[PDB]
Amino acid sequence: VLYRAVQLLILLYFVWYVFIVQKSYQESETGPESSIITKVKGITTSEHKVWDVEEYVKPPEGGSVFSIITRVEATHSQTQGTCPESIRVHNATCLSDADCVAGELDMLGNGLRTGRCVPYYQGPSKTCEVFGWCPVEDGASVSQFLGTMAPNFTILIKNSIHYPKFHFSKGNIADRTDGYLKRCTFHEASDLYCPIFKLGFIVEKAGESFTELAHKGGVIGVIINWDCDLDLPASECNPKYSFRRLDPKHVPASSGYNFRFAKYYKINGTTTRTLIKAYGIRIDVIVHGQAGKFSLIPTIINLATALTSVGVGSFLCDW
Amino acid sequence: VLYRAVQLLILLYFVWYVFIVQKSYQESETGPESSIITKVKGITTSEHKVWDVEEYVKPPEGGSVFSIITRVEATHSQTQGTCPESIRVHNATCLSDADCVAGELDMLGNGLRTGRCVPYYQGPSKTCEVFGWCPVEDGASVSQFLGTMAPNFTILIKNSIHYPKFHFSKGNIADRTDGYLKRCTFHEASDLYCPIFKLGFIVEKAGESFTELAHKGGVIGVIINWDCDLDLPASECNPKYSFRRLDPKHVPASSGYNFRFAKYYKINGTTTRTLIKAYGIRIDVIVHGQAGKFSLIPTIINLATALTSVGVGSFLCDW
Amino acid sequence: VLYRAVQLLILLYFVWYVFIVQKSYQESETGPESSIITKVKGITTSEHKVWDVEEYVKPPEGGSVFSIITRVEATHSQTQGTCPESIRVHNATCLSDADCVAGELDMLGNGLRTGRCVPYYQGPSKTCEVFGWCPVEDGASVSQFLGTMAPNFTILIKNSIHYPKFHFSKGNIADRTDGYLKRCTFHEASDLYCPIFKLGFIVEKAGESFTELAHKGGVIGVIINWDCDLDLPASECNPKYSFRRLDPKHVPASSGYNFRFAKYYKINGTTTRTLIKAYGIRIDVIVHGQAGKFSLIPTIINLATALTSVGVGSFLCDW
Ligand SMILES: Nc1ncnc2c1ncn2[C@@H]1O[C@H](COP(=O)(O)OP(=O)(O)OP(=O)(O)O)[C@@H](O)[C@H]1O
Ligand SMILES: Nc1ncnc2c1ncn2[C@@H]1O[C@H](COP(=O)(O)OP(=O)(O)OP(=O)(O)O)[C@@H](O)[C@H]1O
Ligand SMILES: Nc1ncnc2c1ncn2[C@@H]1O[C@H](COP(=O)(O)OP(=O)(O)OP(=O)(O)O)[C@@H](O)[C@H]1O
Ligand SMILES: *[C@@H]1O[C@H](CO)[C@@H](O)[C@H](O)[C@H]1NC(C)=O
Ligand SMILES: *[C@@H]1O[C@H](CO)[C@@H](O)[C@H](O)[C@H]1NC(C)=O
Ligand SMILES: *[C@@H]1O[C@H](CO)[C@@H](O)[C@H](O)[C@H]1NC(C)=O
Ligand SMILES: *[C@@H]1O[C@H](CO)[C@@H](O)[C@H](O)[C@H]1NC(C)=O
Ligand SMILES: *[C@@H]1O[C@H](CO)[C@@H](O)[C@H](O)[C@H]1NC(C)=O
Ligand SMILES: *[C@@H]1O[C@H](CO)[C@@H](O)[C@H](O)[C@H]1NC(C)=O
Repeated sequence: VLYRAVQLLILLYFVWYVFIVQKSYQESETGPESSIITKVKGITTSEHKVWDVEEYVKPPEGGSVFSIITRVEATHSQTQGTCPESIRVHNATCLSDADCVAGELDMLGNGLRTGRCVPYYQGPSKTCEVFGWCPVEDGASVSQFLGTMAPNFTILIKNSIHYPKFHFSKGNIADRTDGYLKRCTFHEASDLYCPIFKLGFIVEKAGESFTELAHKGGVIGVIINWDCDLDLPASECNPKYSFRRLDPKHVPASSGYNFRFAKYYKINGTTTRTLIKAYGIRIDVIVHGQAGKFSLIPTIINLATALTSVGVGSFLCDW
Repeated sequence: VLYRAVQLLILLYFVWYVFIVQKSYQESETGPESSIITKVKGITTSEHKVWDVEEYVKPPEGGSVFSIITRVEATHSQTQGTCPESIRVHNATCLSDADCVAGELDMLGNGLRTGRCVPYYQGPSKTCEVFGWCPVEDGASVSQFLGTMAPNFTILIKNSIHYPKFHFSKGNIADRTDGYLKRCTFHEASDLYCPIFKLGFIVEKAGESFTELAHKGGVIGVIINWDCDLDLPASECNPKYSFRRLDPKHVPASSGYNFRFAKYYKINGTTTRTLIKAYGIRIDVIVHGQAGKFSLIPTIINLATALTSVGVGSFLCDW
Repeated sequence: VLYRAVQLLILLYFVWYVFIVQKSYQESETGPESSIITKVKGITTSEHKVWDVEEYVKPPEGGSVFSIITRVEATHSQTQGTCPESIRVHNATCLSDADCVAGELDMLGNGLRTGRCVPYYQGPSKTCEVFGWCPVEDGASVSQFLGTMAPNFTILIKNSIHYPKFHFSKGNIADRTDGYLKRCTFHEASDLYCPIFKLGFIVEKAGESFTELAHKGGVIGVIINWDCDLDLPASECNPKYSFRRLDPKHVPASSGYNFRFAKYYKINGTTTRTLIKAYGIRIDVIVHGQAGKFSLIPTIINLATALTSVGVGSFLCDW
């Protein structure tokens, strides 16, 4: 009697919870192979200047990680030569030539001290003279904002995962002969397979301000989750998109994202460059995937564990 | 009697299957630390032009992901200025100046509309005038094929994995004083430790056409699997190379791989650029590794589980 | 009696080892989401030349993988044209025009053979003439060492991990209003949250020589481990930094790390370039993370397994 009832209870528990909920009856491959091919579109304008994708999207190869430049501090006509050192560099400020010694090379400085003391770019102060790429950015840079139309920029993310154990492959764009991808807007439900995202949409879904992230910069992750149950039709294994900032926002020291790159020229045989400090939004496309398909081995093993505890549950009910 | 036979059967099952097949007696580290150092070699020629690795391999730092450019659509002598808008842009075509309004900036366009209507690059049509990088690519581009000798290109992939738990490190190139790496060709068996692959070989092993992948572009994965059994000599833990396309081929919208980059110049003090749209093959080197080494803890734990079910198997044989 | 003692022993074993040591009572997420924002600082000087971060740090976007150039072999004034082929290329050396045939394009060569035989850059030898980027590097390159002050370079690594299951996020820089990050030096204990590392410090902690790694090049991994116990205060989940070389050092063929990039100019309307072969140290920032937080489900399941073997341990003590 109670032995039979205990049998029924222990069985029901095992069957239902373990198999139907923990999916103990399926072999699982956590971590697929993914390809991410990103393409940004959108043009923005500064003072008498039109910026295109080639200028703000760095790197340009169209991969999982890329930065959209929203603000630049550019120093033009830089050449090897002597110029006053940045006033922000330690021991820069000087009152006479005796206050600067020749040959010091601060790692945080902008060149090799010449031993002299020259007037600063903006008087009346004076700073130690250095040899290097001149003029220095902190005395000759001009700032441009090119993120006025960045929220209207778009980012097509092409993702294709693979499960080698299960030989399953699925992408995030459907095979449609119509011009869907040319006239579609991503939606979690209606347009899940239109992976074209507005930058403003991504920023909002991450709960951030576009003014703050366009001024200081930062990193937003585009997370794609493929939680696939391969015992069901492939129409069931769809992408899940999540947008969240990956860099700190409450920490003033670690908040922001900027980098420096230069464009090199040759004017009258002399190598000149334009140094650009770029504050922008780094977009990181993170792809997570877990797939499970029914296999007889896990089934038999976990059924054996189920019968095993059924037994002990019965013998303790006696004991 | 039958209790003894049941004991023998249950034991044999546990010992053989669990330990000898599931490797329950080994602690396993899934996912090593890998370094991938790729170097492409090969020169290809266009009309009165020889292309080298620096031109087609982008990025050039020699990492796990890189693109080999097989076809380019290059627009030369681009400068900020006014030019007819691409006829492919919406609302571009115009019949009089009244049909174009000043100040509109389409994100999918190529600049800021001037309010005028000018003759197109190829008559007799007319398109709205825009300010931006001019002339636009869709009216001044010239196409070059530089993949004629890409199948003969070679890709040296240097891989070195590490298992921190097991303090095991192995690379895919052997310590040989002879000039093996200068005269060797990869083979799955005879030359497994000559990781120099022809691009045509990679493309064929992926089951793709080099004409199709040289015209549209795409992504091929070079997957290296290190399934190491560290209870055996290190000579046993070798790489396994797999080649397969990672981007869709049956989906016209998501099929292909292209990117745009530019070369910037300064002619008479004016910043001019050459815009290049590059169709190429992206090579992705994916490294998978699983290692196991015998440990006493898993051994004792799984032996305890083995004896545990031996028991229940015996008590149910009674019951 | 002995049944009671056996009960006590089996229980103590299960409780202590399994829960208190194996953490069977916690759900665990292996592998977080991490953002790495690297910024190198430091200037180095060659013969009448000051190198800055923009010149040696490639790529410059500030990511997990980047290379610091310590030595360059630069070939200047390269243009499409005819020049002697490198003597190191097979079948290059020639004694008369009949020894070179027109049209051959060696993949390991530097251009298309013209059919002629011209004097080499350094006599008295002669080599087959080729068309391509000329002059070739092996006959016109000049070597510069720019790693004299690389050990004094610094690398700020900003890391922020996330556990989506546990909704936990922590970074490696603390929220301090003082100028700590401007005056701090990393220390495993006192300054764990000052993620600014000297390159020499990284190289030493990897057990390498800076002379050897500055001459040949190589790859050093900066591994950050976040082993977090989320049942404890967040002040307990701190980073663990490990430095180790990822590329082989005992294998002459696979030892080193170099890449080629070029700077393109236009002199008198002709596209000229400077080809640079860069030997440098590739810094790879690898982030590992494992987190566990107490959950009732694993607790009940593993407690059931504990009682299960307690039983069998008891029935075998009888049997
Ligand atoms: N960032 C984007 N926003 C909106 N639409 C895009 C974006 N990137 C690409 N597309 C469109 O979606 C399709 C996929 O782009 P893809 O690069 O594969 O083809 P394409 O037509 O060669 O690209 P392009 O638009 O540069 O010519 C193309 O039709 C393209 O116009
Ligand atoms: N893509 C490739 N195909 C064939 N052989 C290669 C390739 N890349 C490198 N090698 C050869 O294999 C060895 C490894 O190249 P590595 O870059 O480590 O040394 P290297 O001699 O300095 O390279 P390089 O050939 O540019 O001088 C070198 O001898 C090089 O000639
Ligand atoms: N490699 C480095 N070595 C030492 N200090 C650094 C390094 N990189 C950045 N810092 C300092 O630590 C802080 C973090 O740098 P971050 O780029 O976030 O801000 P920043 O002040 O805009 O950088 P920058 O120093 O280029 O102006 C800044 O105060 C910066 O001066
Ligand atoms: C440079 O800085 C140090 C430390 O503050 C200071 O002692 C020294 O006097 C400074 N240099 C000169 C020439 O004043
Ligand atoms: C995109 O542009 C429209 C105007 O065409 C504007 O209303 C909208 O706010 C823009 N998107 C932003 C800024 O999020
Ligand atoms: C621009 O496109 C819209 C939508 O097709 C159309 O209504 C409008 O008339 C077009 N512009 C002009 C000036 O025709
Ligand atoms: C490589 O070149 C040879 C001729 O030297 C040619 O026969 C072969 O087909 C090429 N490889 C390709 C195109 O796969
Ligand atoms: C080119 O190399 C091959 C192989 O060594 C050799 O047989 C041939 O004679 C060489 N070319 C000439 C013209 O000598
Ligand atoms: C950094 O510079 C100091 C001198 O200012 C020198 O003593 C030290 O050795 C350098 N770091 C190196 C080379 O590791």
